Amino acid sequence: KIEEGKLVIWINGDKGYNGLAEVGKKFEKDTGIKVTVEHPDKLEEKFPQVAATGDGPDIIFWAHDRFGGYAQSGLLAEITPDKAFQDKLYPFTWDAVRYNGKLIAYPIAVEALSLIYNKDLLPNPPKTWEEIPALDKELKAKGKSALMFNLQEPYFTWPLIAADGKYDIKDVGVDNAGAKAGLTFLVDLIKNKHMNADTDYSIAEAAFNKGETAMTINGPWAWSNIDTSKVNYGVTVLPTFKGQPSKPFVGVLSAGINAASPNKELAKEFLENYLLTDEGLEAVNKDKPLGAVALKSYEEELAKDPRIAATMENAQKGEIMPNIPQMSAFWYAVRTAVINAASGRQTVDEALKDAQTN
Amino acid sequence: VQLVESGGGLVQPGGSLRLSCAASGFNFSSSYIHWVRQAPGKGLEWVAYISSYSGYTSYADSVKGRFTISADTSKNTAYLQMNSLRAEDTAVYYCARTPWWYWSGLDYWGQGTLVTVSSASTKGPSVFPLAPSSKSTSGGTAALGCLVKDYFPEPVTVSWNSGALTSGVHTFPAVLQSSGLYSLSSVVTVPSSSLGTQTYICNVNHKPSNTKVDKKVEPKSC
Amino acid sequence: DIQMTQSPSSLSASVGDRVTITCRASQSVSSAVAWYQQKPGKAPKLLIYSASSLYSGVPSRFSGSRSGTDFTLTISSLQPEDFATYYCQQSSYIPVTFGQGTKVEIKRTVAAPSVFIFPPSDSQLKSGTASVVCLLNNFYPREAKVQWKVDNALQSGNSQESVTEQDSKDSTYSLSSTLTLSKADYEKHKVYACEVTHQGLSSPVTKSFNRGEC
Ligand SMILES: OC[C@H]1O[C@H](O[C@H]2[C@H](O)[C@@H](O)[C@@H](O)O[C@@H]2CO)[C@H](O)[C@@H](O)[C@@H]1O
Repeated sequence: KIEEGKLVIWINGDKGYNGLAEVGKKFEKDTGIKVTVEHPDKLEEKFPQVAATGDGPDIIFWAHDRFGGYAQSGLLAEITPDKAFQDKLYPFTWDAVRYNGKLIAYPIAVEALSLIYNKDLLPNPPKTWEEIPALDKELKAKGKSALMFNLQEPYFTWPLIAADGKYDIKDVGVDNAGAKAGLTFLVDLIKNKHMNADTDYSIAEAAFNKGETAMTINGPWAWSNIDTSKVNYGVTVLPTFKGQPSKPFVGVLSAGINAASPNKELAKEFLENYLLTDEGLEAVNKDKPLGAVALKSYEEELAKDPRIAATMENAQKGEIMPNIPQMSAFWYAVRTAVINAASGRQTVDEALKDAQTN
Repeated sequence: VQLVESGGGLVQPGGSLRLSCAASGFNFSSSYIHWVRQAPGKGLEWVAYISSYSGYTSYADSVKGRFTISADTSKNTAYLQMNSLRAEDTAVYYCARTPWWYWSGLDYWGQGTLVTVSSASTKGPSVFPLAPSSKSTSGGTAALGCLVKDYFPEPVTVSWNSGALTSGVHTFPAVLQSSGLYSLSSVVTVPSSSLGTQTYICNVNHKPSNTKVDKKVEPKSC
Repeated sequence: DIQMTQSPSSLSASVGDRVTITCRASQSVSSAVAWYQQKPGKAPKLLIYSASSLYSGVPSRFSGSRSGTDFTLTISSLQPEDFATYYCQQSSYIPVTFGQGTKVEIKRTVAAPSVFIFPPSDSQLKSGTASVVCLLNNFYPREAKVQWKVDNALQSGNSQESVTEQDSKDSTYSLSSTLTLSKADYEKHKVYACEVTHQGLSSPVTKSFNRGEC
């Protein structure tokens, strides 16, 4: 069961959980109410498991795409911000957190992937995906590689897969010919030894932050570990594919309140009056950047950072994630397809056909 | 890329109209459809929008309770159902879109459709020649035209020689007569020495009454 | 509801001039302000979004800037084709609101009108009315004054006029005036005249006909 008279918060391990804890400390220093921030592994799969029987945190943070499935299973409290609180955020951000016409979470920030590059190895980053093989050959001759990014999570490969362009994957529309073209290009990068099928988030981060690879693909949360690393880096528009922009699926980091929480009023106070303020968001943001924040007063400041202008540019070229209850199934089918194609276990056509079936 | 409005036209006051906006060439399911209207000689007035993503809708105070905005993602079409229509709602109505991201502008706009709210009946124009003066200057320039008189509602289009003569053409804004009917003129200047030798025909279309008239304009005989 | 106030509401500037239109938001909107150009007869076209982002394809003479709650649209070098109404728009709050518009015309050297009078056609009289039409072609500035005289009597209340939009190449206006009478009243009089007064004319110009003469 959930303890009454305290707050338990789950947020992903890549996000600013220490900064959020500091917002917990301000909460407690002035209400007496203790806030515990946790970042469990696979939190987005645990939450629906534990919440279904009335367990779990009082507040969960994730991109909005999983929140629909949670709202459909009755796991999220309808939130009750008054009309004046709602006017503190950009009006469109509320749509990412509406499900069946009801508000089921607070939007925090728009996150989009960008190309991040080492300006000392690569003063002029490539404009196209297609030219990456030739660039990699050049850099390999000096003991470096062109590009490493997480190939294990389909979020990172989607921008390429989605770039070009019944064939739905779990009720998400996909351009069949375009997804084949993107994913074949990615399989060919691997066959030709420009990337490794086993690269994951840590490997790609350590290679970039150690100056071993010229480029990575990541979100705003990644920038503070690069700052620490002293790599002279830039954040820029993703490369084009077949002359078309890469199209990332864009998530809105959002905060939902557990429907089984006995602390709904406290969670609401914490969220509206401590986190969603300049001071609150600035605390989380200095730990790991949030992206383009939903709070008009604070986004107004951040938006002059060229890294954020890059984040915004890539967002304009991509597509907000659907939040249909099928999204969890959708991501798993894509993930399986990319991994099986990239390892050579299946052809592209077989992997995509399997994802499109049932 | 396009937004195509349809369904406007003359309506009785207290009456009803459904406007359609058929979309293509962008992601309709994550866009917002807005209706923005413009009354004769006035500025732009935003009236309503709908999120395709969430179905959320909202309204200007001036239309709340009479106008309903909706959208069918499966045919990429959005709608504005207008009830209890008033003289104050007479306007060209534009559909426009914004994409999902909150920092955008209204990038795509429809051509606009004119909604006229009044009890008056549709009337086709009469078309009279404005004949070139018999005193037109020798080796100089002459003017000729057509007067497109007593029609309702707007609009009327005028061409010369089926679109082949455009240079020196001016088609003036219609004026509303105290009768409640519009009148307009269209003129063109031509060389004086071509009045005996060239043909000049005005082509008038009033879509609302399905009137098309072609009128040869020539010097008057004595 | 947010009010957006543009200054000035109207301006005249020469080709090659730098033009500044400012927009002040009723309360604080955030950089969520877009500028549009609307030609008359046509849909507005987006120019600038997020206060200072140039929309794809728009000429780089257009730029947007912000200082606190004041938004500025600048045209660095005005072109004959730029005459239009420009509108700011805020999207920080729903209802979305537009500024009232700033009408930009092109300032050029004085140009005199050419004047033409047209008697009513026979086909028109055949129906009970007589419209007499006075044309003023290709002049600048817009303020021309038409005075109808019927057997030298001044006329008032029985005429209407309209003016074209500014020409995209030479920046002139044209003006049409219609004097409307009954066939019965038209037939009681002889001399129909339109007298035009304008900066480009050193004295008023009169064109006239005599009813039923040729
Ligand atoms: O890879 C599929 C995964 O993608 C997205 O998750 C992102 C998350 O949005 C970002 O905040 C950051 O954590 O990276 C995750 C990628 O590992 C979807 O939001 C998520 O539901 C989906 O499973």
